[PDB]
Amino acid sequence: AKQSLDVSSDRRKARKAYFTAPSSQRRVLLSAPLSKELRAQYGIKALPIRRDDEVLVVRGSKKGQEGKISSVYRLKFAVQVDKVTKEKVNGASVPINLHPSKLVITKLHLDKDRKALIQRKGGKLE
Amino acid sequence: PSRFTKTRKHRGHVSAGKGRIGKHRKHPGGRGMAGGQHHHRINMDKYHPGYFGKVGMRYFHKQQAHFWKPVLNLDKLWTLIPEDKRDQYLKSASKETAPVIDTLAAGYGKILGKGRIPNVPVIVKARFVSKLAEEKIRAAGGVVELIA
Amino acid sequence: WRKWNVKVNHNEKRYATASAIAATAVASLVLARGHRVEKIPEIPLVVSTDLESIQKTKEAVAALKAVGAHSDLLKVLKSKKLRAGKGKYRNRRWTQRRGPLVVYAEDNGIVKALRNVPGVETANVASLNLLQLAPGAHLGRFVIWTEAAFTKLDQVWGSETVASSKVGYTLPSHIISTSDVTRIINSSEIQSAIRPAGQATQKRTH
Amino acid sequence: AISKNLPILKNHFRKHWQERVKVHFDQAGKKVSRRNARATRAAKIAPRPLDLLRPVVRAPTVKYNRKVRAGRGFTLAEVKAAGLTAAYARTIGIAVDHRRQNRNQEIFDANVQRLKEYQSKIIVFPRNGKAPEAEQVLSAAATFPIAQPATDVEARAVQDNGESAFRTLRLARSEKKFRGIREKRAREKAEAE
RNA sequence: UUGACCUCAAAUCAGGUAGGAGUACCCGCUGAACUUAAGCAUAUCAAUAAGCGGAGGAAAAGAAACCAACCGGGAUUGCCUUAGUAACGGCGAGUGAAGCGGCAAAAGCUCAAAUUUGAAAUCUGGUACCUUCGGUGCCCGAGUUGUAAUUUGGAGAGGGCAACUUUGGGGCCGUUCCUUGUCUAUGUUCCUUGGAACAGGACGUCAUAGAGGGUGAGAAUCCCGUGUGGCGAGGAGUGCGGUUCUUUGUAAAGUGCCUUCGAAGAGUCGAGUUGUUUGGGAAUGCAGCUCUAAGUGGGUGGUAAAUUCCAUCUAAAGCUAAAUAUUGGCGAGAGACCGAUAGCGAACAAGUACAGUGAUGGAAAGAUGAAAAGAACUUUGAAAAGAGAGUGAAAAAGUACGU
RNA sequence: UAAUGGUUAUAUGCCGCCCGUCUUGAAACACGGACCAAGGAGUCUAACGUCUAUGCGAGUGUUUGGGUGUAAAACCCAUACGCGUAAUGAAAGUGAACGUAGGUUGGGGCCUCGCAAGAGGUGCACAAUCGACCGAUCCUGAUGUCUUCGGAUGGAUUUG
RNA sequence: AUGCCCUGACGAGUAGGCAGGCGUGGAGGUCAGUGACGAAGCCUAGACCGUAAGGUCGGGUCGAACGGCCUCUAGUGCAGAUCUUGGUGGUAGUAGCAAAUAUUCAAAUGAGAACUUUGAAGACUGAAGUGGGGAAAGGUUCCACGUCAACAGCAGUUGGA
Ligand SMILES: [Mg+2]
Ligand SMILES: [Mg+2]
Ligand SMILES: [Mg+2]
Ligand SMILES: [Mg+2]
Ligand SMILES: [Mg+2]
Ligand SMILES: [Mg+2]
Ligand SMILES: [Mg+2]
Ligand SMILES: [Mg+2]
Ligand SMILES: [Mg+2]
Ligand SMILES: [Mg+2]
Ligand SMILES: [Mg+2]
Ligand SMILES: [Mg+2]
Ligand SMILES: [Mg+2]
Ligand SMILES: [Mg+2]
Ligand SMILES: [Mg+2]
Ligand SMILES: [Mg+2]
Ligand SMILES: [Mg+2]
Ligand SMILES: [Mg+2]
Ligand SMILES: [Mg+2]
Ligand SMILES: [Mg+2]
Ligand SMILES: [Mg+2]
Ligand SMILES: [Mg+2]
Ligand SMILES: [Mg+2]
Ligand SMILES: [Mg+2]
Ligand SMILES: [Mg+2]
Ligand SMILES: [Mg+2]
Ligand SMILES: [Mg+2]
Ligand SMILES: [Mg+2]
Ligand SMILES: [Mg+2]
Ligand SMILES: [Mg+2]
Ligand SMILES: [Mg+2]
Ligand SMILES: [Mg+2]
Ligand SMILES: [Mg+2]
Ligand SMILES: [Mg+2]
Ligand SMILES: [Mg+2]
Ligand SMILES: [Mg+2]
Ligand SMILES: [Mg+2]
Ligand SMILES: [Mg+2]
Ligand SMILES: [Mg+2]
Ligand SMILES: [Mg+2]
Ligand SMILES: [Mg+2]
Ligand SMILES: [Mg+2]
Ligand SMILES: [Mg+2]
Ligand SMILES: [Mg+2]
Ligand SMILES: [Mg+2]
Ligand SMILES: [Mg+2]
Ligand SMILES: [Mg+2]
Ligand SMILES: [Mg+2]
Ligand SMILES: [Mg+2]
Ligand SMILES: [Mg+2]
Ligand SMILES: [Mg+2]
Ligand SMILES: [Mg+2]
Ligand SMILES: [Mg+2]
Ligand SMILES: [Mg+2]
Ligand SMILES: [Mg+2]
Ligand SMILES: [Mg+2]
Ligand SMILES: [Mg+2]
Ligand SMILES: [Mg+2]
Ligand SMILES: [Mg+2]
Ligand SMILES: [Mg+2]
Ligand SMILES: [Mg+2]
Ligand SMILES: [Mg+2]
Ligand SMILES: [Mg+2]
Ligand SMILES: [Mg+2]
Ligand SMILES: [Mg+2]
Ligand SMILES: [Mg+2]
Ligand SMILES: [Mg+2]
Ligand SMILES: [Mg+2]
Ligand SMILES: [Mg+2]
Ligand SMILES: [Mg+2]
Ligand SMILES: [Mg+2]
Ligand SMILES: [Mg+2]
Ligand SMILES: [Mg+2]
Ligand SMILES: [Mg+2]
Ligand SMILES: [Mg+2]
Ligand SMILES: [Mg+2]
Ligand SMILES: [Mg+2]
Ligand SMILES: [Mg+2]
Ligand SMILES: [Mg+2]
Repeated sequence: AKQSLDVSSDRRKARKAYFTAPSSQRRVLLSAPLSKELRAQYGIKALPIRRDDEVLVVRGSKKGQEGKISSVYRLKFAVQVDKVTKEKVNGASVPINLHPSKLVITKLHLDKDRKALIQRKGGKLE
Repeated sequence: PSRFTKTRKHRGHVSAGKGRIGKHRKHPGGRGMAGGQHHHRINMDKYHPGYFGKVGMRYFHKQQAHFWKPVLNLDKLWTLIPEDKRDQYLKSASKETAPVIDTLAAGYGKILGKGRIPNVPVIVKARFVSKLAEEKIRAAGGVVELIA
Repeated sequence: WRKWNVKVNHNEKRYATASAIAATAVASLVLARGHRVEKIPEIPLVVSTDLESIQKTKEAVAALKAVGAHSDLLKVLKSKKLRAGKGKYRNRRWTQRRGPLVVYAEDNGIVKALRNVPGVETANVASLNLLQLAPGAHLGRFVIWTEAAFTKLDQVWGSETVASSKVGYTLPSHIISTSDVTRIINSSEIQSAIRPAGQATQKRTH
Repeated sequence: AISKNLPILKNHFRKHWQERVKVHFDQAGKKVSRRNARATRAAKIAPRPLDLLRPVVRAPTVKYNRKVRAGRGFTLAEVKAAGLTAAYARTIGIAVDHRRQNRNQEIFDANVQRLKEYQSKIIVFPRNGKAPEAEQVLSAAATFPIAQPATDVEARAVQDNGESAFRTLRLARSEKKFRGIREKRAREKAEAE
């Protein structure tokens, strides 16, 4: 249970802090777990998700479908992965919103800041 | 507990226990003590005789710590000696080592004679005593000592 | 300024606590109040003082299952239900059952090790909450005593030889010498004094 | 209205009393914050014991004069008889009250001993030196409690001299009652011729 | 002629400062009526609402012109009690304290003045220079119609003689706290239902973490958090280890005897009267007016006066933290509260839309779906739309959308 | 088995005025109601009275505070304070056993004798009655005293 | 064992009293309660229990929670208050849309013309005007294009919409 006197177990307070979270705070909310390979390879379990990361859907109707994320659509609290789209009846292709907690990251888009974030969380980076 | 009241039993019946003819109003007798000398006098006399009028002297600036004189009777008087040591004073009832009871330290101002201490001599340090209370202590072989 | 907090006499508070500790003895009320304690060897369930220094929750639930509180533990966390009204959005979202109360004398880790376990509550012998001992005003909480806790209960409440360690307190007297009247009624000294009985359902004459 | 056989009540509720209802919901909250303050203060006023040494005084007002209690401060004569100055006494935690005076030698000697016992039991650190720490005790009251003095021994011989001790009360009431009237008749005996 | 002094001016002179807001709580002033008294004028409501002036994080009060009458206590504030009492009152309705006692918190002090008279030793400003919440030098000024040192009634001051003891200040990092960053467990394994598994069944794992929230249905183990610890970053008049000023130094301060003194607040205390107020009763406080003080004496001692004592303080000058209040602001955490006719008037572009010349008044109004996947296309019709077709788990969810 | 029976609609015979309300009296040509949904009216508090339950009981009341805590909970505690153990009087004051804590009449239960009836003893609570004790009231006024204080004693359907 | 049973008598009722129960919101306990294989709600001249308050079940609709029992608690039960807020009827396709002399023919546009546009005709205000401007007030109503769901109490392709 909660022991501190600054964190809150109020439901109304906690849902307001979720649904009105700004973009930089929705980045850590929209985290995604890593695969069996990557957790073995780096030593970290989940990462705040980025655009050109490669994911595998492990839940829902699109389960088992691979792809690369085209957009982290933080206003809708969702990601849109390429190649996981919906055909409209008028030939169009709208993307399907996925929540990143139902994804699994299979390849990291790495730069210096992702590398620094892995070593900050105590990761191997190998 | 709101469920145990008769408001819950008066749901459905029109007058809520107050009557139709009477027809419960704001204040039919006047508020508070209205008309105690006029239309409540048969209740003011009969259950409260003596309410109206003055009685004797006014005391300006009365301090009740002047009048502090709590009374202890000789029907107790021995409870002030603790219960363990009390039995060895009642037996071996003697002068020349008699129990000392600081009446004031127990918080009494006057000693009164309600009755029948044993025949054990005691030394009583009272602020005040009565006449009979003085006599009964001395008839048991004790003494009354005055302290302030 | 409606009256919220209610006053009870301190002795009538202690009267109820003593009668609640007495109800955590023999198992009829402990079964009646829930508390799966059929396969317990004996009640009161006293375990060693070594429980008071368990500091890991893994080692704490190993000890409670080993002394037979496993079915009481699994009675909680299979009774987690959503609350049945408007209170689930007044921070009272989930309901579950009460588990075994663990009573100690020294905290050396047992409170924190049993903190996360659903349903298992802890208590010092010096406190012994009535809201824990008779939850729902229902006598007979399943209590696991430590050995130091069980010895200290003579000091905290008194005996016929040791006073109470509370000022002026004595454990309450009985107004009847036994709870069984059928033994008294069937005693030889009463059964001789009585006349012979009737048919226990009368024959309808006329 | 006036109704059945019931006591006459004196409820004072015909002002706007509902504006001035104070319900102490914060009794438990103020207790934690008072206990937080004492812990905060004791850390701030480390090793010093959180309160001053107060004198023993005799309570006033004949209802209460059978008791002693803690007073306000140690009565400049008492500080001087204890062997220190009032200004230095105020810096090692002795309360000094300038406005009380001594007329009881027994209360005086009880307070000088109380001041001498205090100086024996306190360690006073150097004003700038090394000063190794010496275990804060949070109360001067519990270390130096106000003990009531014994009034008599528990057992004595009976000394009844026949004075009757209720006549004593009746006579001493009557010398006060007629004190002025028999000095006036005495001086009006002495102003004849 | 000239040079001051005093009083009064002026300047877009040099530097400052006041206004207004908010106002829950706080200090004042001003001030009702409805109401009750079964009518009503005293009274009560009420020393209230309304009106006005002034502050702060608290304010006010506060180190006795006190309470008492005891063996006496000892600044103020607040709680429990006193006590619905003493007392006031058409002695009617009603009103109504205080001392003691137990606690919470504690804290004490400063001027008026002594002739420095062998130092106006004191201070603002300008200017210069530094180590700049200031310091040093110089100059003008203020000021003897009194700025410093010394003293504040508990005392204390001058002089004389045995005395001994204590000498202060500034940076630094770590150490207190405020903020804030970051890191810190364990399944998304299998079967069934399902559109969706977060459901059920099986087998585990973590737990100082099974608070909470999110994610397509009830998720400790998917995610964020939570729990416990770590590592930082920036700030706080600093409790503590070194520091440095080191002829900071016969400076200053405590304390013992003798001796001479001991200044202590005026249209003020007090009195009468008027009005108001009080529980305050031959008068509780306040204010107007009139009269107007004393120096081993002035107040108080709850029945007016005279006489005799006694007791206790030392007014007419001033500062002061904490306990205490807080329907306002800022930040939190809660609830046996309410659940869209409820709860704030307002869950929503709400004090909004709108009404009024204006002061003011003042709403209604939440919910498709897990995702717009918000109905391509065909056909009928001028079109709205229909009928098909589709999407969707469901169109008995089609933006007129949960039930 | 819808055969009996249930429900329901209808038909037939007989009965049946519109509810609520105030009123002596309502179907009234007395008042309110066109209809429906939702809301909608003896509450909380301070101080108490009777009764009842519970704890302790000549005492009782921890919760103003303090300690403690898993933190508005629970648990623990000193000194007070309130109420009660003493009344009476306007007040100064004074202040409760002649006695087996009284006598008489009843009185349950108990004890003894009794087959039972009854008899006798003891009789709590309670009821009536006559007393005694404390205060106040009105009388009496002892020994003593620096002679005006003191108040012993004995009094009453007077009083509380 | 406020159980089981035997026996006897009784049963009107306003105001009113009391007792035993039914139901609602929330709380403590419990039923390791029910539940997306369908909770709650709602409809049901289908069923069952209870004298009754009510309770239970089946069917249909529906889609996320909710019950029994022992207790706690209250913002707890509606037919009335010319109650409050909202919704809806009958009256009823009724009353009415009758002041200001008045319209008519053809063509055009259009899905659609009593009402629009043009032409023709008839008329009127009749210069103290139904004419040209302005003040106050309004505020974009002016003008063009597009448009006709609502508004112009008929209509509308027209319009100060
Ligand atoms: Mg009735
Ligand atoms: Mg009525
Ligand atoms: Mg009359
Ligand atoms: Mg519900
Ligand atoms: Mg006194
Ligand atoms: Mg004195
Ligand atoms: Mg004294
Ligand atoms: Mg200027
Ligand atoms: Mg104020
Ligand atoms: Mg004020
Ligand atoms: Mg009144
Ligand atoms: Mg009136
Ligand atoms: Mg009147
Ligand atoms: Mg009138
Ligand atoms: Mg007034
Ligand atoms: Mg005001
Ligand atoms: Mg401010
Ligand atoms: Mg403060
Ligand atoms: Mg101040
Ligand atoms: Mg002073
Ligand atoms: Mg004081
Ligand atoms: Mg009282
Ligand atoms: Mg008043
Ligand atoms: Mg007053
Ligand atoms: Mg304190
Ligand atoms: Mg000096
Ligand atoms: Mg599962
Ligand atoms: Mg969910
Ligand atoms: Mg966790
Ligand atoms: Mg959760
Ligand atoms: Mg740790
Ligand atoms: Mg003065
Ligand atoms: Mg005034
Ligand atoms: Mg007045
Ligand atoms: Mg001040
Ligand atoms: Mg506020
Ligand atoms: Mg609704
Ligand atoms: Mg609303
Ligand atoms: Mg307007
Ligand atoms: Mg809706
Ligand atoms: Mg979805
Ligand atoms: Mg269609
Ligand atoms: Mg559906
Ligand atoms: Mg459709
Ligand atoms: Mg539907
Ligand atoms: Mg639907
Ligand atoms: Mg058949
Ligand atoms: Mg059949
Ligand atoms: Mg039939
Ligand atoms: Mg008929
Ligand atoms: Mg009638
Ligand atoms: Mg009628
Ligand atoms: Mg009707
Ligand atoms: Mg009508
Ligand atoms: Mg109506
Ligand atoms: Mg309703
Ligand atoms: Mg008598
Ligand atoms: Mg008498
Ligand atoms: Mg009947
Ligand atoms: Mg019933
Ligand atoms: Mg309920
Ligand atoms: Mg289930
Ligand atoms: Mg259903
Ligand atoms: Mg129907
Ligand atoms: Mg749904
Ligand atoms: Mg209601
Ligand atoms: Mg009804
Ligand atoms: Mg209705
Ligand atoms: Mg009705
Ligand atoms: Mg209406
Ligand atoms: Mg209509
Ligand atoms: Mg018509
Ligand atoms: Mg016509
Ligand atoms: Mg004409
Ligand atoms: Mg013409
Ligand atoms: Mg146009
Ligand atoms: Mg039209
Ligand atoms: Mg039209
Ligand atoms: Mg136009």
